[PDB]
Amino acid sequence: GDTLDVLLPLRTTGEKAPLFCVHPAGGLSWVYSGLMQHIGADRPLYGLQARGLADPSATLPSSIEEMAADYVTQIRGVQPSGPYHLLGWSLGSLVIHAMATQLRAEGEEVGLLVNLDQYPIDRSRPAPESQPDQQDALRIMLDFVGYDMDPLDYAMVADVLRERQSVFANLDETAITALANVFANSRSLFGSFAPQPLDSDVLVIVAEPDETVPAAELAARVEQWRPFVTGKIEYQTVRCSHPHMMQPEPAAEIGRLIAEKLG
Amino acid sequence: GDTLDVLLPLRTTGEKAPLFCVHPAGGLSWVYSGLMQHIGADRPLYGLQARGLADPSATLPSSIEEMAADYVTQIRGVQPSGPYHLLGWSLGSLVIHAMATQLRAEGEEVGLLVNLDQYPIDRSRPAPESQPDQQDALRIMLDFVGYDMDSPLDYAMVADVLRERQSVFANLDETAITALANVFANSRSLFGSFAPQPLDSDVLVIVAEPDETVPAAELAARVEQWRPFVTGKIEYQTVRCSHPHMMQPEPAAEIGRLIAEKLG
Repeated sequence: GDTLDVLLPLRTTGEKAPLFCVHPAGGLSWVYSGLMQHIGADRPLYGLQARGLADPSATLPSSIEEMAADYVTQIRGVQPSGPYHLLGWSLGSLVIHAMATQLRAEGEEVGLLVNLDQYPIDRSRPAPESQPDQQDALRIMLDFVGYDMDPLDYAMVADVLRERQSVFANLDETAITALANVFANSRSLFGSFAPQPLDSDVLVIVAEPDETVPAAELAARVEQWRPFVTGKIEYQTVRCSHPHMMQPEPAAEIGRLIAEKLG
Repeated sequence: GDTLDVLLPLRTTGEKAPLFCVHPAGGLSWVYSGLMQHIGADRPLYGLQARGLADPSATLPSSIEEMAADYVTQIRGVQPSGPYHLLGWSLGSLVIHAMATQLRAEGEEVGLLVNLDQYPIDRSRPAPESQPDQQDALRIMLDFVGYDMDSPLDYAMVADVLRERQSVFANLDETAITALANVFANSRSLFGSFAPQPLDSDVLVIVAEPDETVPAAELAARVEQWRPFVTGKIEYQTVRCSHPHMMQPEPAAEIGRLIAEKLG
């Protein structure tokens, strides 16, 4: 049906400007359903998922700029003007940056931008730790259905998803392979994205499970975005690993922080 | 067992210098078994496969240079000196280029370099067509077992065909399928970051052009895209198949015979 469509309507009712959330490298935005309980219950929530999932024969975007233009089209279809509130995680963070710059060049107003623990890429020497990991994409998918974490493979995750959530019943080997395809493409887009300066404030959520890390280190990690952000760079830390940021407690903290900044 | 190891001994016997073949983006070098019949029966043939297949817990290389250094270690274990004959396909071509430059920086002699239809990447805007495609990696694997292509591929279907046709892929499980996807995603992230260095060697480029109406000058210019990175002779030869089908029987026969011709 509509489980894998590019624009994913997680909640359409609400009079305020929607929050648009862009997928991690895995391509699925069902994970941001963990936010609905905690953002204002009058805020619509839309997901943006990767081309190539609903239609495995679709031409995948070859740059983050092209992916961002596609998604800007989609979100302008839902919200004609007003402040655009974007949220990203991993690849989505890069995508929303591009979206935000494009929206600005169009004279549109950009509201809240929430970056879940993604930092700029050294294009001459891409650090593995700055890039998506396949096991992390599978962990994100397993968190989506509350799998108790205590080497993953696609078939096991698909079986948990089809068991667990009824709307993944018709998730077949075609869709599993399309997920792998989208992940590979998304990984090939990190090394070639050059973000442009953005005249807006950004909120960066830092995933730091180690509480022995000094606050200055979190702030310095966050200031890697300074060459591309001309506004305030605000940050907040959750005590979990990068893939676990939509588990119940970090999702609650992120959602409540978002609600208070949109209020 | 030993099906997925980094160094794959396809033929170890022979007095002549081996041919070392580096995997396409899919990570598997079994496909180059299509060459054994046609390269001299005195030539050893070794495959180089991706880290992360035999051990899904291995640290994957983060650059083509690091992958190439790993593989140079492996091939020096088989051949202590002499001319190093390298063959690559898709990602492997980039890898062998790096290997050759490293080998020449170490004062080692590089012999034949065979590039199967890979061209340099514009790192500021990587063209999709010059990059690996997942369906093409699956087609390469299906060609390996002679599947007939006049029939959207998926990993599970390919794994079942592989298990059914060649039983050294028996007990190829979901762990291994996942590891193949992982390897493919990583290899795809290695394009666009790799800056090839000038290589003072001759290279042979095999062009995959199924369209006979393409003029010969276009094939030659396509090949001369390698000129900034090759200071020697750039020779080329065309096979009448698409990129993923270059190890089917007729292109494999042409490539193997040409290689024997150049090594003889």
